Amino acid sequence: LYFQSMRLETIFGLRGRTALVTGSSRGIGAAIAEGLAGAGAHVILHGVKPGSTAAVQQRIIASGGTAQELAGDLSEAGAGTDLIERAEAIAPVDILVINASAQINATLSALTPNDLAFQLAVNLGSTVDMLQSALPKMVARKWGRVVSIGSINQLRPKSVVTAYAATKAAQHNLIQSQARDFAGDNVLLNTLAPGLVDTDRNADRRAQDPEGWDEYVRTLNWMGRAGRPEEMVGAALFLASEACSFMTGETIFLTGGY
Amino acid sequence: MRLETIFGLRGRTALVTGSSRGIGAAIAEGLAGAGAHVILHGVKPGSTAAVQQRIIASGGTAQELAGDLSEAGAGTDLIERAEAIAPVDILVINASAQINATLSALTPNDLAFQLAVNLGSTVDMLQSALPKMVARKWGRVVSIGSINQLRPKSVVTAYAATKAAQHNLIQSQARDFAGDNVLLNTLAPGLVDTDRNADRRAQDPEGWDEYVRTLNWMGRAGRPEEMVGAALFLASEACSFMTGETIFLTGGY
Amino acid sequence: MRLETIFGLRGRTALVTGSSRGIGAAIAEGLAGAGAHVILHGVKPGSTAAVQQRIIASGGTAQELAGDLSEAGAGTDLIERAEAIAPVDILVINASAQINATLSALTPNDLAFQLAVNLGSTVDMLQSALPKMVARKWGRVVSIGSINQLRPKSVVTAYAATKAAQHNLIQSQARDFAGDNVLLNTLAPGLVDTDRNADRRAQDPEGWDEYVRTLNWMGRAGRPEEMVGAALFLASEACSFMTGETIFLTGGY
Amino acid sequence: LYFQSMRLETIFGLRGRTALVTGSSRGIGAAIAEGLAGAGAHVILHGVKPGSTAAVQQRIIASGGTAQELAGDLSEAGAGTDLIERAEAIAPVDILVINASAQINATLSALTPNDLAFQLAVNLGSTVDMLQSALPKMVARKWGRVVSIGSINQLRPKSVVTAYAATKAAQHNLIQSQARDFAGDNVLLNTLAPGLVDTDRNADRRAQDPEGWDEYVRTLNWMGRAGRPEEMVGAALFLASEACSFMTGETIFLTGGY
Ligand SMILES: NC(=O)c1ccc[n+]([C@@H]2O[C@H](COP(=O)([O-])OP(=O)(O)OC[C@H]3O[C@@H](n4cnc5c(N)ncnc54)[C@H](OP(=O)(O)O)[C@@H]3O)[C@@H](O)[C@H]2O)c1
Ligand SMILES: NC(=O)c1ccc[n+]([C@@H]2O[C@H](COP(=O)([O-])OP(=O)(O)OC[C@H]3O[C@@H](n4cnc5c(N)ncnc54)[C@H](OP(=O)(O)O)[C@@H]3O)[C@@H](O)[C@H]2O)c1
Ligand SMILES: NC(=O)c1ccc[n+]([C@@H]2O[C@H](COP(=O)([O-])OP(=O)(O)OC[C@H]3O[C@@H](n4cnc5c(N)ncnc54)[C@H](OP(=O)(O)O)[C@@H]3O)[C@@H](O)[C@H]2O)c1
Ligand SMILES: NC(=O)c1ccc[n+]([C@@H]2O[C@H](COP(=O)([O-])OP(=O)(O)OC[C@H]3O[C@@H](n4cnc5c(N)ncnc54)[C@H](OP(=O)(O)O)[C@@H]3O)[C@@H](O)[C@H]2O)c1
Repeated sequence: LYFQSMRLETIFGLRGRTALVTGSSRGIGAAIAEGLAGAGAHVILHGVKPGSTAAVQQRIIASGGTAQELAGDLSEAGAGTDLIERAEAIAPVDILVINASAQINATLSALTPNDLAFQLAVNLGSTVDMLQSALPKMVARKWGRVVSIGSINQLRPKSVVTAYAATKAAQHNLIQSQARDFAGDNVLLNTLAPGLVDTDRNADRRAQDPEGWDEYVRTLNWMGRAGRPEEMVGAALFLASEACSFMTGETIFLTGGY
Repeated sequence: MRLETIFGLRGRTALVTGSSRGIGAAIAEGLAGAGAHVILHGVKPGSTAAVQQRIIASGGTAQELAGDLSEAGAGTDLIERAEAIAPVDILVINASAQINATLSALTPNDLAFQLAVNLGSTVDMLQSALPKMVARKWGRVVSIGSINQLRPKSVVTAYAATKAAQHNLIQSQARDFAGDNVLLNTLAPGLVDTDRNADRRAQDPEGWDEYVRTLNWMGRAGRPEEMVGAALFLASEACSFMTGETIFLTGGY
Repeated sequence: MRLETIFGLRGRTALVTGSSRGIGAAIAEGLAGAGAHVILHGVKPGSTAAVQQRIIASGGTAQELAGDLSEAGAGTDLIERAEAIAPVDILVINASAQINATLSALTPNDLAFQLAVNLGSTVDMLQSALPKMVARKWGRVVSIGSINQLRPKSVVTAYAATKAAQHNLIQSQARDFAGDNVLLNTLAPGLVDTDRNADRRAQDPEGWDEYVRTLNWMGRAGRPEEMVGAALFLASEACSFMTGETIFLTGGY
Repeated sequence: LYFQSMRLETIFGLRGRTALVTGSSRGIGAAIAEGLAGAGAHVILHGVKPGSTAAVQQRIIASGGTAQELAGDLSEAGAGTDLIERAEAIAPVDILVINASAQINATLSALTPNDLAFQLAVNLGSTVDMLQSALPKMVARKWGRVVSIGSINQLRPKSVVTAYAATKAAQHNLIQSQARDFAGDNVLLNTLAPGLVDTDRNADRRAQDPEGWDEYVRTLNWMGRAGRPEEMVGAALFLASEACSFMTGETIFLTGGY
């Protein structure tokens, strides 16, 4: 009962809050989802197909947390709106982690109309839709957290991911304009922008080409290595909790130094 | 080291989107005054007649290509048409769509329209123009950005996000083609007196004066002509060691 | 993935400069609450007695090293003294000097004093501490910066410039020692209620309320305790893939 | 007499203005000084020892411009104040190019008290002093331009130049706080920040080690080359003239892409 101000549970604890984490079936979203549940949030997991989140759900339950799934392809018109509405019908959504994204590599000469539109639909379109449904609901409850997963490419882009990088820049810009609008309602939005992280998106290459991969990562960033998904978790807990009550519209870069 | 030797554009050709009026018009006349042949552009045929007349009157040369940049493939068609007239050395990406709306009033149609013009036609123009510039081993893109690309206000939620994506494209392509002398940079204005705000300005001058007084450190809106020096710098040999960057002309902000 | 497993500091030792009160005091108590042994610091012996008492009262451990960081070599002496007590794993560079003055009222003495504390002692502490941390293959520096390091106001002309230099040191050293797991980052607050502004605040509450209302997007000053989560993040395993960066806690700005 | 608005001479012309360019005996300062005189400014040249600016002065004169020298070591206390006062006794100083700087390479472990203090004295100390004397004088005349020469190291520093980089960050911060104060008086301050440029500071290395140097510059920046001093000139003319009338407190980075 005394000196409560300074405890980890007071600062980062999420008991009584609910988080929706898009693309939490695996990778960074899965790590973040487990971390959030670890701090006490009830977590609504999401993936494209029904049942894709089963393994993460069971890890959350086995660690004494609670979680359930909502599935859906975010490339579909209105999908972001519908996801929020379904999540809200389960419980008030206090925390939204915008993690699922589309990425098709191509330099400008290889960028097709289809690929550009798909990456916009998922990365910008569904983001606009989810914020449009979720933010008024958080504003009405006077508390909200959006943790948008961005990328070092939002700030220093490489043409190998031309379109994706451009959608990540637009996405953070949304986080900024809305943070400015709703800060006074305790509805805060920030971006967590990773550099290179070991996930499925590169699982195959690592396994098939260790020599190359190591020479590449060695001069990519100051640590000379890829990050692990679990290394995103602290920053996500910070951005999802009372701990960031005086921070909004900002980006935390986790790039291994870059 | 005469001004002409630093910023001169004799022998170059520039395409300036949205050069019928406002910032694009001032830029077009500046480029033509530095010696560029200028291809002017606006939505409808004849929209650029006045700027063309002023360029010719001052001893420069110019002609018009019109087209609505919101239509699918319009950027590609525009560059192809301009290239059939002459090598396009300098591309000024100035025309843009802006529909004011906070997030609650942002419709999918309005979002799609702003994307089509601000990002869609930009991608299409660069996809067509950059390879031509690279083969010639010289090129300049001057993308007209906005302070909202960096510190956005929700009153232009969608437009601000498109300007952030557009500058990101400028950076990724700058990084690819710098070794070919094909340079891309953003000129990002703060508030500038144009038609886009003539209506507010005419309509509540006190409300307006009071908003500009505290907007930026100079307490005023910029004039389209104050964009021109910067455009000349980014369009010429002068910026030969500069690429992927942004010049902010915001009155101090 | 318990909070304790992510942010826990059992077995680590932290030195927090200027932990007698304000932001440094809150940070010290937070670190001690996460399990760090904390070495507290203030200008004069006994200045940190209260924070030490609260740490011990909540089950943590702490002790004091005092010293004026404006004196030549003081940063070096401070680190050497702390290292003779235990390995210093975490260095929080919080104490700073701030003498308000616009450029016309900036004296060479005031400039030298702010440089000596804000940059001089920082260089000396890092010069002494970093090699020790590197040899142990783990280290954290949490430099307390300021929004003025990035968007300065002339009312703190000299102080703002020192905070910009200090963050630059953080970045150059981060880049050198990242491969050794010795990480350095800046926590940069906007306006926070401390003693440094208790006097204004007590003295013209309307003038004050009116200035904070429009200062940042939340329209309020932060509390020292709102710095603590961020300090814990930057002081622990949690920031293992983050270095050379800045966390801005400004209320939105 | 018609369409004057759009001419190069109107936009960038400096007839009737006077510029003081520190460290203009050679390198970037010399190129900038000649460019300014080329646009019509009367240029006060500066170097450490009397007569160090003689060759640049004669190039300026031979091209039909005017220039004269003021010499002095900026590491001395009060040197910046005294330089401005001497320049003002020649003519009102409309344009100040803060180009001379001290640079002694050292990582943190090799940084000595003497070297740190010297680099502060020149890069920060004399900068504070010159701005302190010059700005009120420009404010009284309702027109002024400060073009501060910074460095890519002000933003992304390398430890090989630890102290220097830190002084360049502080220096740009001064440019910002003062720009904000005096914008309303048409007294504008901006930073021109070069990346790697061929000057005397590396003249010896280039000449003695061409193979190494070329491999190094090839992956340094996106152009794969060092800049030339004359490539700073356009940006300096822009920042010194009517052309930047709506720009203050900003940095132009000339780094070859970085
Ligand atoms: N990995 C990196 O190096 C890296 C670096 C910087 C930024 N990031 C960003 O971090 C976030 C997560 O990356 P990651 O590497 O963890 O991705 P990942 O492992 O490939 O997983 C992506 C997740 O998003 C979901 N998803 C993908 N496409 C979708 C669609 N059209 N509709 C709905 N859901 C979809 C997937 O669901 P299913 O499991 O059902 O397919 C999956 O759960 C992304 O925003 C990414 O841009 C990653
Ligand atoms: N004004 C400001 O305060 C401000 C601030 C920051 C950034 N900017 C940026 O500066 C640039 C120019 O702005 P401005 O205020 O000078 O604009 P403006 O006065 O409204 O003129 C816009 C120009 O773009 C053309 N245009 C508009 N929509 C088009 C479409 N769908 N297809 C083809 N052409 C189209 C117009 O052609 P028609 O004449 O045929 O209609 C006109 O020539 C824009 O990129 C804007 O975003 C402006
Ligand atoms: N408060 C704000 O609004 C704000 C905003 C942005 C950044 N910051 C930064 O946050 C940090 C802490 O600020 P604060 O407002 O909490 O400060 P504060 O309440 O004034 O406390 C300052 C602490 O630093 C110590 N200190 C001051 N001068 C010293 C010297 N010459 N030698 C040794 N120790 C010295 C003091 O020791 P004694 O108790 O012995 O005097 C005290 O413990 C500073 O780096 C400040 O620049 C503050
Ligand atoms: N070269 C690069 O790659 C590079 C990159 C980024 C930034 N910069 C910056 O650009 C500016 C010019 O660089 P540079 O390479 O042209 O330098 P430089 O060729 O070595 O010449 C420096 C000039 O400054 C003067 N100077 C040096 N120390 C001085 C002192 N203590 N007091 C008074 N004057 C002094 C010198 O006068 P004397 O001739 O009498 O010695 C000389 O005219 C500097 O601010 C530098 O930091 C350069």
